[PDB]
Amino acid sequence: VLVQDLLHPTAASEARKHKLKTLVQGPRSYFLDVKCPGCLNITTVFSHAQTAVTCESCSTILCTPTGGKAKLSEGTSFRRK
Amino acid sequence: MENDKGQLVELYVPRKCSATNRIIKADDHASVQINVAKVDEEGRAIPGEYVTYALSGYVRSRGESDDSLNRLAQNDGLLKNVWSYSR
Amino acid sequence: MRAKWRKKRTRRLKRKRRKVRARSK
Amino acid sequence: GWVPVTKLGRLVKAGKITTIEEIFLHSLPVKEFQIIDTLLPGLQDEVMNIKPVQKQTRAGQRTRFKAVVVVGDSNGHVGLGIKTAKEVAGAIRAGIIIAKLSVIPIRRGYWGTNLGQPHSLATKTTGKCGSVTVRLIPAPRGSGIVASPAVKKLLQLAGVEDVYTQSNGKTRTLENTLKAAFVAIGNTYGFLTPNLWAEQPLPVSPLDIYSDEASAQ
Amino acid sequence: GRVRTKTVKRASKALIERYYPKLTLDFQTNKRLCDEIATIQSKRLRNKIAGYTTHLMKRIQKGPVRGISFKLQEEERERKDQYVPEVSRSNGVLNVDNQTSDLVKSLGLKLPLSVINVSA
Amino acid sequence: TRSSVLADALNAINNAEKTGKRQVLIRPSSKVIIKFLQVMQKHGYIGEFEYIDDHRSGKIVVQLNGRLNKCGVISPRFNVKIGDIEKWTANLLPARQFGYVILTTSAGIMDHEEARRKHVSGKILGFVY
Amino acid sequence: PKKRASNGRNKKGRGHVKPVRCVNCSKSIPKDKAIKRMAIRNIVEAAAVRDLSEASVYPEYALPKTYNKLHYCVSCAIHARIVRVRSREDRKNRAPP
Amino acid sequence: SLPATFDLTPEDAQLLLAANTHLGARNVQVHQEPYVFNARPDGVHVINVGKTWEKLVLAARIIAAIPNPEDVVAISSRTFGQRAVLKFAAHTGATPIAGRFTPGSFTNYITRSFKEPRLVIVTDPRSDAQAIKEASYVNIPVIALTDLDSPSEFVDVAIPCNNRGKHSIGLIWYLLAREVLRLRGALVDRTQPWSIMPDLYFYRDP
Amino acid sequence: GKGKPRGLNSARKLRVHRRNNRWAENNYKKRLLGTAFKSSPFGGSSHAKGIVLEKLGIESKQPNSAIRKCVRVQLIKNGKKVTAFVPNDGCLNFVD
RNA sequence: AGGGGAUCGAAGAUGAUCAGAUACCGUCGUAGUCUUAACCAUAAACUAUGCCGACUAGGGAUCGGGUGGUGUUUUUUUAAUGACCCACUCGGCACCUUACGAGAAAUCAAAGUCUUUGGGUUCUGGGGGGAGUAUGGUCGCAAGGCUGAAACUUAAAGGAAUUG
Ligand SMILES: [Mg+2]
Ligand SMILES: [Mg+2]
Ligand SMILES: [Mg+2]
Ligand SMILES: [Mg+2]
Ligand SMILES: [Mg+2]
Ligand SMILES: [Mg+2]
Ligand SMILES: [Mg+2]
Ligand SMILES: [Mg+2]
Ligand SMILES: [Mg+2]
Ligand SMILES: [Mg+2]
Ligand SMILES: [Mg+2]
Ligand SMILES: [Mg+2]
Ligand SMILES: [Mg+2]
Ligand SMILES: [Mg+2]
Ligand SMILES: [Mg+2]
Ligand SMILES: [Mg+2]
Ligand SMILES: [Mg+2]
Ligand SMILES: [Zn+2]
Ligand SMILES: [Zn+2]
Repeated sequence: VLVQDLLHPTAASEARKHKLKTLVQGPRSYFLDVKCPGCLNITTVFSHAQTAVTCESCSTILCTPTGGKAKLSEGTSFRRK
Repeated sequence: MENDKGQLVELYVPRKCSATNRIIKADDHASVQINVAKVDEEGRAIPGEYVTYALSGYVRSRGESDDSLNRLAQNDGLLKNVWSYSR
Repeated sequence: MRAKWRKKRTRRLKRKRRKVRARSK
Repeated sequence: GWVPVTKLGRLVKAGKITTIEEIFLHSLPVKEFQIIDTLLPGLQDEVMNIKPVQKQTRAGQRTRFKAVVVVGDSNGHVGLGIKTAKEVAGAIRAGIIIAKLSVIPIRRGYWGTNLGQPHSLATKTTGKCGSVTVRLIPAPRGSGIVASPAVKKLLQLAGVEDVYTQSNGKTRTLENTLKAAFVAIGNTYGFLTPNLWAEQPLPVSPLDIYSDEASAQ
Repeated sequence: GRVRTKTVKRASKALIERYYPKLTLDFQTNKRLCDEIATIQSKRLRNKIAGYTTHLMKRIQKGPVRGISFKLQEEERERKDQYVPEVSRSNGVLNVDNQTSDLVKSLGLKLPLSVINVSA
Repeated sequence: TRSSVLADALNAINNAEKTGKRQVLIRPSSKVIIKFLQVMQKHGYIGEFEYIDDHRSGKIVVQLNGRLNKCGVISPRFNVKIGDIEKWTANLLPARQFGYVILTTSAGIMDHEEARRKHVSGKILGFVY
Repeated sequence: PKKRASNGRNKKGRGHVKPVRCVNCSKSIPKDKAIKRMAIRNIVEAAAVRDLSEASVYPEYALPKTYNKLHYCVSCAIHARIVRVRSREDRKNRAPP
Repeated sequence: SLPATFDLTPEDAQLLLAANTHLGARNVQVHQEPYVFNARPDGVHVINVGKTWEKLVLAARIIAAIPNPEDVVAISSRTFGQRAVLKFAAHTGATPIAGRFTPGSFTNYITRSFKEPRLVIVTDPRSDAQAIKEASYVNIPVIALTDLDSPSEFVDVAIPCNNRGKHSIGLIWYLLAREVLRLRGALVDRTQPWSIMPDLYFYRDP
Repeated sequence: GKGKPRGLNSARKLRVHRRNNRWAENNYKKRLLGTAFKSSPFGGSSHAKGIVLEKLGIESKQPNSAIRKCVRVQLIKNGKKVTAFVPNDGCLNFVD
């Protein structure tokens, strides 16, 4: 306060801010690869869903939508990228 | 504030905040001049020999006196850690 | 007089000049 | 016989401080008029306006008298003193002393050329007090003090030669208007013109230099 | 109500202030003191005074009384000063918090270690 | 909705000064804002600034000292006719000896003195002291 | 001029509450302005509690008080109950006692 | 300008965590404090007492710096701080003020409480608040014992402590006196654990 | 900015608006209505000459007590009838 | 204009009170009070405070959404849930303390960033009374709504704070 660095602010206080009031705005959602070991391949899923995403071959499930991040379905794995 | 031919006219060139560089005018009887003493080899405070800073009443009024002091002294050489330019 | 009874005072007053004027329409 | 209390009063009579410009430099709060008396003996007074006030009391009225005085030289030092006693001389007495104490300095300048000896102001300047805004405006030489008799006599004692003034609000209530023109010229040394952008070293406090040569007994 | 006015209490205060040695728990000599030592215009006022500078004196001897300080107190308090011999290095090791220790680690060096958790 | 984008930048700067601060993040920047920030900087009233680059309209961090009292914007860019410039600075500058009215001419955003030296005129932007 | 920030009493984000009736004088008053107290008191009283149990069946019985919420009308609230009138400051103080 | 061994030492860090000077205020937490160091959970904040040390240095580094050591003034109406200030005063120059401040002491010559100092050291700007005010009427610099919730208005140089009680204020006030002497004055070399016991300073009983 | 459009083309609004509020000025309204010429005993002119009808004895207002000695005059150019004051001690003796 | 008409209850009639008492208090109780179809368009319809945008300062609660957690409580076999807790973050209804700042003041995070006077825009006021009166227009079944003057009079009317 009174004198500080607006240009190079701490990673953490930037971290806790709203996604629109960061120094340069960016998302804070992500994508994942999801499995349900009946199948061998992996659909790519967005962290926020709206659409209850179905798998490639089997009419199984995967996740349900919510207010924000999707609730992933029961027996599943996930990596992030 | 010179004149026609050189010649320093108009008296009293005032002090100045080391925090804000605003003028520290006369009736600002709320400002302060802090003398920090110069030390030597093993303690010993060398009487009459200071590093000094002047802080406008406004600044101390706003509470910014202890943060702005930190910054001044630290980056002048008499603190290390304590202060952080970023937040 | 109470502001509102003065409003009523003249309301009547207007309705009477309303009456009286009609006499000669 | 003086006998001064306060470190600052002592250092003054002790002739260790020669001028108030010093006092102002370090903003040293005054508390003993004799300071500004020996520091500034060219001071001439002027009782600007006297008016009766009155208060009711659970047994009697009470009309004491307000008196408003302006002291100064005419070389850049003014003072605005306002005191109410139940006698006029009394109120004039205390008023002058309060006006001594209040003595602030004035920055003065050049309308617009570098010539010989400041005659006008450094900038445009406002003072407000109550509802009256007095506004002081730099003016060419020989313009004069363009102002009502009261403000003019205050600006003259102030040492100003040529200035334009403008006022707002209920000017008739003198008490606030002078207190406004006061702030108005009391504001000339808070204004950062570029010529003051120069950085000075930051002088040592007369309190520390003659530290011993002050102090109690 | 025998509540003593200010002037009586005012004067008693001042007398204790500057003539504590001389005076006593005895009005009768406190009286005689006041003659030699103070100017008063009436017998009654002197007695009314001395009796109280007495009382004031009689309860200084057991605790101070606000308002009167003959500075002998302020320095009696100075040589009445001391205590301790046991301090607060026993037993074992300065117990710290989880982060108090991280605080140590992050700036310094050696300290005896003792960690505790805590709960809601 | 957002009207003069120059307005907000100027204003934010002034309040940063008034609160005794040393920086302002301003948003959303513009050619005109830089060219203005540029003229202040040329004459001491601020430090260096920095265009940050959200892929939008931009942000600017301004570093300022305290030499500055006020930097306003003239909300309708009135036309000024080489003679009226006298009357402008006279109205909104503290003394004849310093301070600048900055404006916009066919030959660029320039303070009134460079404006007088190049002998061009145009519209009026804002001012600095 | 204005002499309360709550104005009348307790109404911000609405525009129309709804009226209740004074328990004392039946004057309508906006419920949010109402001025209310719970009249929880025992069914019996002071002395009766002994002479109660004495001439009753069951061991000490149980005892079940009465509970009714009282709405007063300012004028009524002031004329007797919770009110006094407080200084220009003590006024502000919302804390009960 | 950094000395060499005026680093925060082992014995000192030991000294502090027994007094619990790193135990800062709860939920309550004035904006003007980066003197923090990670939130201990269950509502307590830990204090970077390295800085505490480093601030204490400046405190001394300016206390000693005043041509006459007796127009340096210690204040404390906090009973916990009265036993200390008198003891800080004792060792150093310093006139003290324990108990009631009594207003009009800095303005107003006409009082018998009248002081006029070149510096102020205060243990709780909440309780001493009067003094912090009065100083600002008259160009006096102020030193302060500050917690995480203490007002920072008109105090320059904080010393981050724990006015929650116990030994800290005593400890801090002891170290103050300790270092001002290890400056220009009647002290000595390195470690120099100093004769005088820290429990000397400390509110008494019952 | 409060009210007044600051725009660079808003001249027409700005003028009209003034036009409107000039009417709240007592002298501007008087001038344009021609209250002078319409109402008002004198023609608009500075003086006017009439004939004396009766000598009156107007009693003053409070807190004054007096009889104020005036004349009802019928303006020549006008016929309009008007009561006028006859100043200074006597003078009511001059008229008839 | 139909219905409905428990209740309370303009009007009216009463019993008392009063010097009087067309009232206050008590009784009777028409219209009304509710509802459908249609009118009317006004309230201190009030936050007596236009809307959009920016900036300027601290604090604890709470309402909705979200995110984070080897948090608590729910037992079953751990979870899954839900409720709770703790930190943050948007957007709400508000209170607290300060006040750099503003005001004639009371007070005001706007009523601030205004003689250092300009982001955009709408509306209204220009001493008091006359008077929201006269008049014309217009809307309405009406009651009345909107628009809305002058002559003449007058030195104050008014606001906030103080002491009585
Ligand atoms: Mg007929
Ligand atoms: Mg006069
Ligand atoms: Mg009232
Ligand atoms: Mg409503
Ligand atoms: Mg009108
Ligand atoms: Mg006649
Ligand atoms: Mg003719
Ligand atoms: Mg019915
Ligand atoms: Mg009846
Ligand atoms: Mg009857
Ligand atoms: Mg009747
Ligand atoms: Mg209306
Ligand atoms: Mg309301
Ligand atoms: Mg807030
Ligand atoms: Mg969760
Ligand atoms: Mg009169
Ligand atoms: Mg009033
Ligand atoms: Zn699948
Ligand atoms: Zn009631």
